[PDB]
Amino acid sequence: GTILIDLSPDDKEFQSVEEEMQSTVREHRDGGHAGGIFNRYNILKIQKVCNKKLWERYTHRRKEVSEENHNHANERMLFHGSPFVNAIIHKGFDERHAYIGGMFGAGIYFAENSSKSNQYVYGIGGGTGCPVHKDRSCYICHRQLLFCRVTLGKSFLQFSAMAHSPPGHHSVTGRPSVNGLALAEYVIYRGEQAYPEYLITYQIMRPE
Ligand SMILES: COc1ccc(-c2nc3ccccc3c(=O)[nH]2)cc1
Ligand SMILES: [Zn+2]
Repeated sequence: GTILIDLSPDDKEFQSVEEEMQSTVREHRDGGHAGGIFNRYNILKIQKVCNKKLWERYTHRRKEVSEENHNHANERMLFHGSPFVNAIIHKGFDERHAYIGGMFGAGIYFAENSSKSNQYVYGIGGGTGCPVHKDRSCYICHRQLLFCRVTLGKSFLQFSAMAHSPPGHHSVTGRPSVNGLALAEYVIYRGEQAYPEYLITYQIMRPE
């Protein structure tokens, strides 16, 4: 039941999503190994993901979490990169979309930095790169990321360099404790706590 609606580049909604994508690029400690070498993107398309059943699943869980946390869902808009982007937009997030070996346990991981999520587009560690050229820094092939509505509720704070949430919590927050420029990363342990609201198609751009 998913339909994708193209946003016009003239639409304020396109423009605000693009700005969040571009403005949250950073350099990575791997020198570009996983995600490629770039400072910015060429945004090719932004689509709204519309699915009534998946939305209702999200808002149902959101209300449950809100009621467990003094009427505060603690909702964020966060990036998600995954080889399973097509399955997610049609079927919703679930246990098959978890990062089993993640540092905060087996859960579904999201990032404030779009460039962190870009590292996962072709798999963990960038896998073998793009299917066509086997290049993790491919400047030709089209990539996709999701910009997602995520319910954090009461989040367990981990200071740092599917499973269950820690008791009495609805998510985990990975706070960077070494790299002063890194933004936070987040993990949820229930697929119903995220909705894949925007599908963004893009290329990474070669620095000049
Ligand atoms: C095996 O399938 C996987 C594995 C890892 C990820 C993933 N991990 C992240 C970790 C930190 C921040 C963002 C992300 C992120 O956006 N995606 C997605 C699918
Ligand atoms: Zn390629």
